[PDB]
Amino acid sequence: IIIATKNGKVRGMQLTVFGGTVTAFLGIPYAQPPLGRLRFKKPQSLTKWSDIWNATKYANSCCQNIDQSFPGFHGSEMWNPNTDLSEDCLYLNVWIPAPKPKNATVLIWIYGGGFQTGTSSLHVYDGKFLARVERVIVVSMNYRVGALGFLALPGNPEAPGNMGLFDQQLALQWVQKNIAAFGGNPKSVTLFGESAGAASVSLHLLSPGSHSLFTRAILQSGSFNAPWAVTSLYEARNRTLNLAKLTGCSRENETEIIKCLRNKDPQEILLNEAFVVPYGTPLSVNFGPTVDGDFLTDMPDILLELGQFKKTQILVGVNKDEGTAFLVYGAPGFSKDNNSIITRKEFQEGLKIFFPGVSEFGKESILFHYTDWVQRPENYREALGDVVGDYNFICPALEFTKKFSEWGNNAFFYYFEHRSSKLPWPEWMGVMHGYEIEFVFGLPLERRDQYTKAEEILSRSIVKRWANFAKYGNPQETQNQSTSWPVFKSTEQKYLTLNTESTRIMTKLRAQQCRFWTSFFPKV
Ligand SMILES: *[C@@H]1O[C@H](CO[C@H]2O[C@@H](C)[C@@H](O)[C@@H](O)[C@@H]2O)[C@@H](O[C@@H]2O[C@H](CO)[C@@H](O)[C@H](O)[C@H]2NC(C)=O)[C@H](O)[C@H]1NC(C)=O
Ligand SMILES: *[C@@H]1O[C@H](CO[C@H]2O[C@@H](C)[C@@H](O)[C@@H](O)[C@@H]2O)[C@@H](O[C@@H]2O[C@H](CO)[C@@H](O)[C@H](O)[C@H]2NC(C)=O)[C@H](O)[C@H]1NC(C)=O
Ligand SMILES: Nc1c2c(nc3ccccc13)CCCC2
Ligand SMILES: *[C@@H]1O[C@H](CO)[C@@H](O)[C@H](O)[C@H]1NC(C)=O
Ligand SMILES: *[C@@H]1O[C@H](CO)[C@@H](O)[C@H](O)[C@H]1NC(C)=O
Ligand SMILES: *[C@@H]1O[C@H](CO)[C@@H](O)[C@H](O)[C@H]1NC(C)=O
Ligand SMILES: *[C@@H]1O[C@H](CO)[C@@H](O)[C@H](O)[C@H]1NC(C)=O
Ligand SMILES: O=CN1CCC[C@H]1C(=O)O
Ligand SMILES: [Cl-]
Ligand SMILES: [Cl-]
Repeated sequence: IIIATKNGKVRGMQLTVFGGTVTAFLGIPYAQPPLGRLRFKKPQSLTKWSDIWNATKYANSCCQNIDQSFPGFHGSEMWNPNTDLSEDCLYLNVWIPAPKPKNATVLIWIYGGGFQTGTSSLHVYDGKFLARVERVIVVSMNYRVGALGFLALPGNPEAPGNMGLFDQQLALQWVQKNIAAFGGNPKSVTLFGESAGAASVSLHLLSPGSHSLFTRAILQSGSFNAPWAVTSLYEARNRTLNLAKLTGCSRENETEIIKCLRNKDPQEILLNEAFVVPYGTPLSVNFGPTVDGDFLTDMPDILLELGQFKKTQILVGVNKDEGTAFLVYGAPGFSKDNNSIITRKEFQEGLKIFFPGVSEFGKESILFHYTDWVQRPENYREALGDVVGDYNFICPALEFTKKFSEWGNNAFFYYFEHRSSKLPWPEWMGVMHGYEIEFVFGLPLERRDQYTKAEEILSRSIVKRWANFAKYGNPQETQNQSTSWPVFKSTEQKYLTLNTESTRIMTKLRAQQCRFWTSFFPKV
């Protein structure tokens, strides 16, 4: 199977899926490899080739540091890159139903990883099931991460910032220009992503350059208003200069700094990324999105508040235990290998780990709000997880959804509370950050892979709801006497719970906690 694109022919491969066939094109280039003089610059447009490009295997993942905290452990290692690392990493993947569809809706995945890690080739992002079951087309792309993708010297096109976001945008443009050739509808494209990928999705809603490039958006566990998601101009400058110093590239002509950094091997840059800040936390994002005056024209909180974004439908949600994953990467008393019953004192030391630059009054106020118990030994353990999850993910997602819906668009919010039966992390960590993803991509539909019957059922319905949102803008499951998903409005704030047992309509998720984080805490 061979498809003619604008820049040349590509050959794909046939896959067998559920007694049917899916056609996969893995590793199509969408930009000039950003090497040599091109490192740190916006992605440059592609050449044009005369032969047939073999797209029959995942391409290189972008350069990045790897998680080495738990060698041999599937829980952490499943997120590590499964393909060679290289600066030559600007490639995308396409899954298509067989027989070739005529005008199929397109789903474009953007992975998360704190803007420092990630790759589109992970097992949990395999689009072949969505293509097989719902007959949509699935696209995913690799984008630059870390300093290589987000190094900023505002105004300087040698390193203007936001390069990884421009990588994403160029791929959306590739779909606009080429997807009809694959049987897709360029007028029916839904972006979806998780964590930093969801933050990216929300930023595409704000970038005027992305507005004509997609129809609707889905945000899983992330939004730009999260405290880790956008780096200030002040922080970005101090970090760029710190990087230059650590690598011996401190100069006076800022452009000369960039030249010096271009002569360093990727490993020396990667090695020094962790130290551009005096203290980090498990949620540190040293090189992330900035206000560059190009992709992002002003502080995004201002744009959101004043209604300056694409007017369309959104689907947003979070998991029950967003915060727990991070506790075992530094908080004292914690371990994936015991029940982590911590003391008041340990909770206090824990806040210092996650809020290192915050005043003593600020840390006390967190403790006051989360430690009025009604006693129970796991009180402090659970409080710290909730602190981390509410501050970093849930409260920002809820505030994003309210502000967005106030300008008249339909929004739908979910609360995912099912813990995978195959979860390799201990049960005290609950419904973890990142563990709805395999349900969305329909992994439990494969009966050969250890999931329960109830989980097959949950994933099937989730897959249908996501597909109906992309196609029709309304995430219902209309056939099997399902609970109707009500629109989220700023007054009533209805949301839908996703679980194996009882799907329910609820109101005002974490009302009391979020009043603390959203209204008060930004003042300390
Ligand atoms: C902006 O940058 C300076 C640079 O600090 C150094 O820190 C190293 C970890 C590394 O990045 C190196 O390249 C860089 O020169 C920060 O100054 C530091 O601030 C801390 C806390 O105030 C002091 O304890 C240190 O003495 C000082 N570092 C040294 C050794 O000079 C500064 O904090 C930072 N500003 C911020 C955080 O916005
Ligand atoms: C749960 O485990 C943590 C982590 O302890 C680590 O180190 C060894 C004790 C090893 O056997 C293994 O259990 C684990 O990887 C214990 O918390 C504390 O961890 C800090 C880390 O800085 C150490 O300073 C403490 O010494 C350690 N406590 C102890 C008992 O020494 C924690 O106590 C344990 N909690 C339980 C048993 O519920
Ligand atoms: N590295 C991780 C990522 C995610 N969840 C994780 C959970 C536990 C440990 C590492 C993780 C979800 C977003 C992508 C990366
Ligand atoms: C592409 O793959 C096919 C596999 O049959 C092969 O015939 C062709 O030569 C390949 N082109 C390359 C590797 O350049
Ligand atoms: C698909 O739908 C669009 C409207 O979005 C229509 O204009 C277009 O012609 C269709 N393409 C095909 C080939 O069906
Ligand atoms: C810095 O050096 C570059 C490259 O030689 C040059 O183009 C530019 O004019 C210089 N800028 C300043 C501020 O001196
Ligand atoms: C609807 O229910 C049937 C069984 O009655 C099941 O086979 C099918 O997968 C369900 N459809 C969805 C979208 O959940
Ligand atoms: O994985 C690492 N991090 C750090 C900040 C956000 C988070 C993520 O899952 O995208
Ligand atoms: Cl709960
Ligand atoms: Cl139901």
